[PDB]
Amino acid sequence: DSKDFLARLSLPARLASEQSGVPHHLILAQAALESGWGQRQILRENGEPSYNVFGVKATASWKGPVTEITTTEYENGEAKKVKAKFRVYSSYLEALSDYVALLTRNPRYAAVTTAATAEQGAVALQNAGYATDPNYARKLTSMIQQLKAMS
Ligand code: NA
Repeated sequence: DSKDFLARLSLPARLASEQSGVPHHLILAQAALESGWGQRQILRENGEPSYNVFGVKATASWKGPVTEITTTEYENGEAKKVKAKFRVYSSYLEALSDYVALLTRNPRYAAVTTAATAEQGAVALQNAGYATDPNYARKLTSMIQQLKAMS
């Protein structure tokens, strides 16, 4: 949505940035990229938001509410219905806090939480194997530049 995406996520991203040390525009850029500027929603079975902008799956460790999404595979001429549980967050703040908490709790991402710029962080992330793109930093860095042009 035409820069409303920032109006929605900018404050929670900043607060998570300040909690974790992860650069503000990095978080925002990852969200903007992995949700298509927020156009990809993961809604609960009743249409309500999950606020789960990174599409994080729900595990046994997750104690919160969840939503199940049904997709389909046409394999061996059979139509297999597969279900996937996603975390439901209270707010975009909980969503982004859940994300950076993970980052904080794993030394493989030390370089992100002490990065001086967003672009440095995007580089530290690529190293650590995030997204398993070896040219990940570049995808993200263009998005970051686009976020900064807006701020
Ligand atoms: Na944290």
